[PDB]
Amino acid sequence: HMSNFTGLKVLVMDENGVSRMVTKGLLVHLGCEVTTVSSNEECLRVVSHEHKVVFMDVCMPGVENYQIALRIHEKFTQRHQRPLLVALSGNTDKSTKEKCMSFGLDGVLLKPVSLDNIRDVLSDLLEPRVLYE
Amino acid sequence: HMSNFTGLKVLVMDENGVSRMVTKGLLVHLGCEVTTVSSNEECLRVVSHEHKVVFMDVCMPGVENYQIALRIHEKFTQRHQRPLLVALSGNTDKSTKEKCMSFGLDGVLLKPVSLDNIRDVLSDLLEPRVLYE
Repeated sequence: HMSNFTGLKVLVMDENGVSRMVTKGLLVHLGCEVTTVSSNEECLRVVSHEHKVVFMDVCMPGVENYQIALRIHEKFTQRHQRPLLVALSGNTDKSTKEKCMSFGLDGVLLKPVSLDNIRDVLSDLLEPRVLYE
Repeated sequence: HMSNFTGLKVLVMDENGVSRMVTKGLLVHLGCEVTTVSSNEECLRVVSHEHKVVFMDVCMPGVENYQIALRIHEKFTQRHQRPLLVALSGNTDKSTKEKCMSFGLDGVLLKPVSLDNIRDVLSDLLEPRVLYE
């Protein structure tokens, strides 16, 4: 497991201030350097290689909120690695999972979020994995 | 599942001709465009963004054969994505797994190899994955 991400450069994209604020607060308690944005256009100019992870809100109906992740893949396709994309939603049913895959999200968090679901995901995403067989 | 990788740009690095030859043959039957090399120095100059996957042999004792994967991570750290690294070994016990992780290998194949273990790995590596929670 992995309990703290002290120094983790992460970005939060959420149109809602409270949600954005809460999310930043949790990440800060875990030791993250959190940059926040509240619009897609803003997310695209701010997101840099500095950011190891981008948590984005996807609670709008359909895939309106997933487009930004595609736009984000386009951008880093400059020298540095594209950041890991994590979606923030009210569900994780097939609906959501399907969308994240086709749209490039690497992980998904169920809302409201807690240190608990945040650690697990950041741990999985950040920790070494090898597909044996 | 995923049965054919027609058009898959892959590279094979193996000092042994037969092993290198066999591996290329299997990948060609699956539809891959296989480039092969037989030395580390050679692997480093040939490996390009063209290559979506690099299968490398790691049967030397210790981690002598894993170094090339580190050297490969260094290189793409230019614009294009680093290729997925797959190790070819005679075992998959903890010994191997530990090494692949610390050295950046994304997957590992047990030798001798077969279309079977090749498909599974390429499928997992290549197919969309999302860490929900």
